[PDB]
Amino acid sequence: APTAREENVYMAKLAEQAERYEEMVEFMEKVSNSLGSEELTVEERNLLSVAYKNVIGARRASWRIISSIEQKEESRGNEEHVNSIREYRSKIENELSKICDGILKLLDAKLIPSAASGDSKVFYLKMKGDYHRYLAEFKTGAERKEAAESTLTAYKAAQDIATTELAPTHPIRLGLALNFSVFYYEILNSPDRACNLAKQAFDEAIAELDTLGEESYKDSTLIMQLLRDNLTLWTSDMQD
Amino acid sequence: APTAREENVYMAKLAEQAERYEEMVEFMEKVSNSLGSEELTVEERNLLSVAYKNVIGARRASWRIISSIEQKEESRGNEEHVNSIREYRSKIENELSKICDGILKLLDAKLIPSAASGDSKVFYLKMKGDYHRYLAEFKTGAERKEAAESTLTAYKAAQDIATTELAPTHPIRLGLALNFSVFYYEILNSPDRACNLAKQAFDEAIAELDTLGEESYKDSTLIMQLLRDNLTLWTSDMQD
Amino acid sequence: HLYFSSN
Amino acid sequence: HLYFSSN
Repeated sequence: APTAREENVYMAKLAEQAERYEEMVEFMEKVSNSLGSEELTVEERNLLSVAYKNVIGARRASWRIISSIEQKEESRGNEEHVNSIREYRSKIENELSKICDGILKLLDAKLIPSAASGDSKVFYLKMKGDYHRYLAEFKTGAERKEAAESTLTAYKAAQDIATTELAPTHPIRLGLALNFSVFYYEILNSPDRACNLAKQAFDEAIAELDTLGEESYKDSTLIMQLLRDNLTLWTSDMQD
Repeated sequence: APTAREENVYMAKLAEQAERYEEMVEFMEKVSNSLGSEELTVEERNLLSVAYKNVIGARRASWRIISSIEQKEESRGNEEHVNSIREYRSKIENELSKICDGILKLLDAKLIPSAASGDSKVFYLKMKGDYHRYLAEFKTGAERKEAAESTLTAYKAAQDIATTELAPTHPIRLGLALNFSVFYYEILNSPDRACNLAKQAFDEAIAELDTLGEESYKDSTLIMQLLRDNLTLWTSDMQD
Repeated sequence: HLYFSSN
Repeated sequence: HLYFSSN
């Protein structure tokens, strides 16, 4: 008979196919919390990441829409709408904090201690950076600073391992660079660093591609086009 | 200061914009349950319909995906997957039954008693038909028959009013015909009736368009193209 | 075939 | 301007 873990994994892929991502998350948390000294497979770790990404992504999307509307009603001094719009935003922000807290607890309680290779360590520390970053996106003042510090520490830890243990064309290393650059740009408001880091990661990948190739070309290719897209956007906005 | 109803309506449009349709539903149910002898505005009735449509539509979509997968694993005799897939489907079907029960209770407790014009009566009875139809879509045997009977009675009541009180080009009347035809086709498996009803509604609208015009051309136009699309699909599938 | 268009 | 692309 199938193991409970086999069963949960299959359910998670059913949830993915039905686009029921909150339930996907719960199936993959049952898997993660059932670990001993072993760690998740590449497939399992990616199911868990995809589930969380989707769950948080719907809220971030809603948050952005509500923030636009709020800024627009601010510009007209229309205060009773502003209050209701902020009531709504507060609700969304409470979900964002809960979601991030779920994966962040899971990361330091189960996933990061279990990581046994360079691939999985970087994968989980970048996830830790990502989730702290999503908190930073809507906080201010002291709470914001803390999220920013947490993000920077996680990304730095991930990058120390990535640059010494993964190839420059590795999708996870490239994904880390992309996000790290976005962190400097959107949270630290430092387009100078954002560009240098994105550019360096792009250039090292190109160099490796031009001399040694890379096994998984598809993934690297997409991420490096994302790095370029951000560089083009950020540097055209600078000269504006 | 804004009334609670004004506030709820504004929240519902914020929920719509953030695509948080379950919350949209709750805001519009507060509005509906706060009615006296008055009825919802056109805008409010459409917000409530849009909210429910979205809430149920995500589940129907998930249901269809899960049903495909189940049929495919049936065709290979792969029974442990089939059981898990059906566990999942049962969950989705429980949400579908809850959602339908919400609006169906609301319809006969508040909305239908409040309807004071031909427009709103047809609107709410067609909604009643629609929701019973969505139950019929996944039930079998005795439960299915009951849902089918309920659907037919509601649509018939709606059509008696619509054909005597609304113009053939009215979007609600046309929408009723479209759905009624789909009911004959997908629940009663009766493509003969489905085509006759769709064709008659299309032809009466064309006749009115050719002699008197119609105020809201945009909406009627889209629905009549939907009627045509179904006729073309259904009649090409017949001669197959 | 199934899955028509509905309003 | 804001809203870049992230992995």
